[PDB]
Amino acid sequence: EIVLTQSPGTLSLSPGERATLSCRASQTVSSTSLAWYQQKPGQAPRLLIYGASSRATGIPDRFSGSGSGTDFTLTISRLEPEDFAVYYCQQHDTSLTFGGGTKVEIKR
Amino acid sequence: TQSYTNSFTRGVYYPDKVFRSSVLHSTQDLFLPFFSNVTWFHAIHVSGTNGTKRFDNPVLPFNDGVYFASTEKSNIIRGWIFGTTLDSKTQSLLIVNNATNVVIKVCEFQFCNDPFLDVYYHENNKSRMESELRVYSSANNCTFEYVSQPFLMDLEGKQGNFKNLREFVFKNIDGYFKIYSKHTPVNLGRDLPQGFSALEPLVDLPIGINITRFQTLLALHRSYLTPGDSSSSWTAGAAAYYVGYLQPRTFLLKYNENGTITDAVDCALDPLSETKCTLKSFTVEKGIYQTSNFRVQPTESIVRFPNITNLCPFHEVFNATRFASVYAWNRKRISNCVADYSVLYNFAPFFAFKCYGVSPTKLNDLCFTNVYADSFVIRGNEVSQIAPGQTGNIADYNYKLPDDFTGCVIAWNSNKLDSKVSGNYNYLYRLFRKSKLKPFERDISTEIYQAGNKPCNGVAGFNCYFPLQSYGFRPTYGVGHQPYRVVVLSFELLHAPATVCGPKKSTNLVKNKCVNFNFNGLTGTGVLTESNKKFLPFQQFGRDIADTTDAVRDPQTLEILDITPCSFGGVSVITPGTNTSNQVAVLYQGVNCTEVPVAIHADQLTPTWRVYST
Amino acid sequence: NFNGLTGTGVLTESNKKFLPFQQFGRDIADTTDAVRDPQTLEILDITPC
Amino acid sequence: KVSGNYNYLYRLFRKSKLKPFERDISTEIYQAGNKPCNGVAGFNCYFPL
Amino acid sequence: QVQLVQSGAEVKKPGASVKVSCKASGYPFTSYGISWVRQAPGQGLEWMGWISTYNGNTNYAQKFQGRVTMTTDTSTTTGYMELRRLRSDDTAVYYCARDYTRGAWFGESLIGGFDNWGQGTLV
Ligand SMILES: *[C@@H]1O[C@H](CO)[C@@H](O)[C@H](O)[C@H]1NC(C)=O
Ligand SMILES: *[C@@H]1O[C@H](CO)[C@@H](O)[C@H](O)[C@H]1NC(C)=O
Ligand SMILES: *[C@@H]1O[C@H](CO)[C@@H](O)[C@H](O)[C@H]1NC(C)=O
Ligand SMILES: *[C@@H]1O[C@H](CO)[C@@H](O)[C@H](O)[C@H]1NC(C)=O
Ligand SMILES: *[C@@H]1O[C@H](CO)[C@@H](O)[C@H](O)[C@H]1NC(C)=O
Ligand SMILES: *[C@@H]1O[C@H](CO)[C@@H](O)[C@H](O)[C@H]1NC(C)=O
Ligand SMILES: *[C@@H]1O[C@H](CO)[C@@H](O)[C@H](O)[C@H]1NC(C)=O
Ligand SMILES: *[C@@H]1O[C@H](CO)[C@@H](O)[C@H](O)[C@H]1NC(C)=O
Ligand SMILES: *[C@@H]1O[C@H](CO)[C@@H](O)[C@H](O)[C@H]1NC(C)=O
Ligand SMILES: *[C@@H]1O[C@H](CO)[C@@H](O)[C@H](O)[C@H]1NC(C)=O
Ligand SMILES: *[C@@H]1O[C@H](CO)[C@@H](O)[C@H](O)[C@H]1NC(C)=O
Repeated sequence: EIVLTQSPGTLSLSPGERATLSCRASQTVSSTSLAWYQQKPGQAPRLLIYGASSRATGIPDRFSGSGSGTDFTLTISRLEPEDFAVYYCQQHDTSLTFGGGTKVEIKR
Repeated sequence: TQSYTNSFTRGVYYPDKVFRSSVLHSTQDLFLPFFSNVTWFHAIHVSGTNGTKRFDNPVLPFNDGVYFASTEKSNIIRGWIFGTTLDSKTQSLLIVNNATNVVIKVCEFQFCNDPFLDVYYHENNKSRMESELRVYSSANNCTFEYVSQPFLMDLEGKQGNFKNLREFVFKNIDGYFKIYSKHTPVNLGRDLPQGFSALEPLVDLPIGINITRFQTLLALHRSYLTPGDSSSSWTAGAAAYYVGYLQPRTFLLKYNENGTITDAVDCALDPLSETKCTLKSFTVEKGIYQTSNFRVQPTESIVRFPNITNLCPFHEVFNATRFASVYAWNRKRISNCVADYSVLYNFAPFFAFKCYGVSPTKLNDLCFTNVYADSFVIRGNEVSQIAPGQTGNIADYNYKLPDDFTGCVIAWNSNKLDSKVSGNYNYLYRLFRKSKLKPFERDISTEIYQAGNKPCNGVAGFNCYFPLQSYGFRPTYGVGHQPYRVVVLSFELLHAPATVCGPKKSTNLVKNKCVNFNFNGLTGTGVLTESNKKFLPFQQFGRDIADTTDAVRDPQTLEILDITPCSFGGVSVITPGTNTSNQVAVLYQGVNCTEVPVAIHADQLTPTWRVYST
Repeated sequence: NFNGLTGTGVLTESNKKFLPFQQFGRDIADTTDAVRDPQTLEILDITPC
Repeated sequence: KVSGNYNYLYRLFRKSKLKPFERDISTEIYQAGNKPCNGVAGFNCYFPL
Repeated sequence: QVQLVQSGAEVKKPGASVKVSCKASGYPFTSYGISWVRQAPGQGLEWMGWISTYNGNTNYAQKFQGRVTMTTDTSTTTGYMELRRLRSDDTAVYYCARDYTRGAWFGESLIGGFDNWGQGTLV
C-alpha cells in the first residue's frame, strides 16, 4: 500500500494571510481520488473538498483546491479563526490511507 | 338589504370591433347566462348620526368577471377594489373614479380604509365628501402608477324616473382589463325590463395578478339609503346596487343591417335552444333533429399493482469508477423491484436529460418489463453521435444505437474522474472494421487489420495497423477531449407481466360502477364486473378482435374480471313548428332510462340543460 | 397598404354605418370588405379585379 | 466589480410554477421540509432570494 | 437531511468482543454504504472498513484480515460493529460515516471521500 506524506508542519499565520496546503503522495495518486476534511478540536470530521475545487458543506469563500496528477494544492484566503481545524487529506485510488494531517493554531 | 330576483335577457355586448351586416355569427366567450339569479347586495352604513357598527361591506369574489348595473344619482358609488388581501404580502390595485378622471395605480399598502368617517358625515346635514380616501398609507415597494380619463360619463338624467341605467362588465383575461360598458336611461322605473342592448368597449390595459375579490367604493364620508336588515332566502329589499356573475358560454348572435346587435340565444338553456344553435336560424320547422351526445363520467379512480418491495440499484450503476472502454462496455439487467426516478433528474442537474420517447416528468406512473444500463466514457464532442441514424467514428465501429431507441441517455463531465498527467492508456476504441456495426452487440476481437493485398500473419507491419487505438486522455486540455461519463437507460414496452413499476399506492377494488382503472399501466374507464372466463395460469390479458382489452386478471389477488364500456348514445329533439309551440320532447338514443337518464346528477351528463324533473 | 392588408382591387365610396370604434368590415369569408381611411376617417369600399 | 457584483438578485425557492409575464416579488422565508419557521431562517427554511 | 447517531462509551476486557450500534435515519439505507473508521489523538484515520446493505460483501483492507466482520440490520436500520479478539490499547474513537467511496453489489469503488460522519464512540 501507499501512505501519504505531508510536510506542512505548522500553519503559523494570523487571520488574513494566505494559507497553502500540500498532499504529496508516495509515487502516484490518480486525479480521481481526493478528499479533504476539517478536524475541529473535540468534534467530528466533515467533508469539505471531495475533488479538485468542489464544495461539500457551504464553503462560501475560503476552501479552494487545484492540481493535476503528481501535485495537489489547497488554498485558503481571508481565513476566519473560529475553526482552526486540522487539514486532513485522503486518496482513494491506491487502497485507502488518511494523510498525516496539519493542526491549525491561532498564533496569538 | 340583500335580495334575489331574475335577470331575464341582459348582458349582450360586442365581442370585437369588426363591422358585420346580416350575419348570424356565433361565438364562445364569457357572458351572463339567461334567466339567472341577480342579487341586490347592499353595503349598509347609515343611521341617524351615531357610529352604527355594522360589520357590512362583505368581500365579494371576482369570479370570472362581474356584471354591474346601477341607478346612481351622482357619485355615491365612486370606485372599486381589485387584489388580494391588500397588504404587504400580495400586490394590490387602486381604482378610484373622480368627477372626470381615473387614478388607477399599483401598490402594496397594508391598510388604506381609514378615511375618518365623521359623526356629522350624513348627507342630510352635509354631502361634502372630497379626498376621503387616505389610500396607500404604507408603501414599501410601490412604483407602478397610472392616470387617464374617466370611464363612466357622469351625465344626469334630469329626473329620478328615467335614471341613468349604468352597466359595466369587468373581466381580466390575460391582463388587459376590459371595461365594456353602456348607459341607458330609457327605463321608466322598474327593475330589469325585457329588451336588448349591446355594450360598447372603452379601454384595456395590462397589470397582471391573481385578482380574487371585489368591492365597490362608497362615499364613506357621505352615505344614506342603506337601512339595517338581514334579508335573505329569495326576498326583496331596496339596495340601489346590483351584481352578476359571468360564465363561459356559447352564444348565437344576429347583426342588423345597420350593424347593431338585435337578438341572441344561449345554446345551453333549452333543447329548443340547442336545436336553434346546431342549425344557424331562429325558426325551426317541425321535425326531428340531432343535437349532442351524452355519456356518463367516471366517479373515482383505482390503482392495483403487484406487492413487490425492493429498491432497484440505480445508485450502484450510476455511482462507480471502473467503467470499461467504449468498444467493450458492460450490460446490466434490472430485476423485480420498484424504481424511484426522482433522484435521476430532480437532483444533481449536470448535463441534459436528453429524453427521446418518454418525458422525465411523465415517469413514476407507467410500468416497465425490464431496464438495461450501459456505461462508457467517450469524447466530449462525440456526445452528439449517441442518437438514432447518426454516423461517426464511434457510431459505426464502436457503438450503434437503433433507429427506434426508447428511453434516455445520461452523461456528465468527468474532468476529475479521469485525468492523468501521463495520459490514460486503459481506454480503447475500435477504429477499423470490415462492416458497420448492427445495433447492440460487441465487436471485441484481438486481430491485426488487413488493408490492401498484404496477408499479415501477425507481422503488424505495413498496411497492418492495430484497430484498437489507445485513447490517451489529458488532464489539462479543454472541452471535447475532457471525459464525459455516459450511461444509457434502454426501456422496452412489451405486453408481458410487468416487472419494475413506479411508486404508487394500491387502493381498494371497486366494482359495478363507472370508475377509472390502472392495471399495471392499462389506462381506461369502465365498469368492472365478474367474469366466467377460463384463464390459463400463464394467461394475463383477455381480448376481443379489436386489439381492445376486455378481461384483466387482478395483479395482487389473481382474479379475472370483465371490462364493459360506459353507457353511450346520441340525443334527438322532437319539436313541432317553432311558431306553433315551444314545447319539445327529447329522445335518448339506444339507452334504458333505468341506467342513468332517469335522473341527472352533478357533472354526470354532457347536456347542460336539466329543466326536466326526469 | 391600409396599415397592412396588402392586396389588389378597386376603391370607391361606401354607404356603411361604421360606429366610431368600428374599423374593419367583413363578409362571411374571413375576408375584408370595407375599410376606414386612417388619415381622413372615410368609409371606403373594396372590390376585387 | 473586483470583489464581485452582488447587487443583482434572483429567486430560488417558490411555491409553484409561473404564469407568463408575471412577477412574485416578496420578502419571506421559504417553507421546506417540515419546519414552518416564522422568521428564524434556520434549517429547512431557506431564503429564496 | 442525514441522521447518524452512535451509542455511548463502552469498556470491554481482552478476549471478549466490543459491540457498538450506529443508528441511521433520514436517508434510504440502500443507496450508499456505511464506513467505520478509527481515530486516535495525534494521528489520522485509516481504512477500518466499509459495510453494504443487503449482503455481506465488503471492501475490507489488508491489515485486519480474519477479524473484521460487522453486520447491518435494515429492519433495525442499525450498523452493528462486533470487533472480536480485542487488543490491549484499542481505545480510540469510532466514526460511522455515510460512505461515498465503495459500491455495494459489484464492488466497484466510488468517487470522493466521507461526506457525513458519525458522532463518535470512545472506547
Ligand atoms: C335563486 O336563489 C334562490 C335561493 O337563493 C333559489 O331558490 C332559486 O332556485 C335560484 N334561482 C335559480 C334560477 O336557480
Ligand atoms: C351618539 O354619540 C354621542 C357622542 O359620542 C353619544 O353621546 C350618544 O350617546 C350616542 N348615541 C347613542 C344612542 O348612544
Ligand atoms: C378631480 O376632478 C376635479 C374637477 O372635476 C379637478 O379639479 C381635480 O383636479 C381632479 N383631481 C385630480 C387629482 O386631478
Ligand atoms: C349641518 O352641518 C353644518 C356644517 O356644514 C353644521 O354647522 C350644522 O350644525 C349641521 N346641522 C344643521 C341642522 O345645520
Ligand atoms: C422595498 O422596500 C424596503 C423598505 O424597507 C427596502 O428595504 C427594499 O430594498 C425595497 N425593495 C425590495 C425589492 O424589497
Ligand atoms: C393566486 O391565487 C392564490 C391567492 O389566494 C395564490 O395562493 C396563488 O398562488 C395565485 N395563483 C396564481 C396562478 O397567480
Ligand atoms: C338603418 O339604416 C336605414 C337606411 O340607411 C335607416 O332608414 C334606418 O333608420 C337605420 N336604422 C337605425 C338608425 O336604427
Ligand atoms: C398481495 O396483496 C393483496 C392485497 O389485496 C393480497 O390480497 C395478496 O394476498 C397479497 N399477496 C399474495 C399472497 O398474493
Ligand atoms: C307562424 O304562424 C303565424 C300565425 O299564427 C304566422 O303569423 C307566422 O308568420 C308563422 N311563422 C312563420 C315563420 O312564418
Ligand atoms: C330496461 O330496464 C327494464 C327495467 O327492468 C328491463 O325490464 C328491460 O329489459 C331493460 N331493457 C332491456 C333492453 O333489457
Ligand atoms: C394629417 O396631416 C394632414 C396634413 O398636415 C392634415 O391635413 C390632416 O388633418 C392630418 N390628419 C388629421 C386626422 O388631423
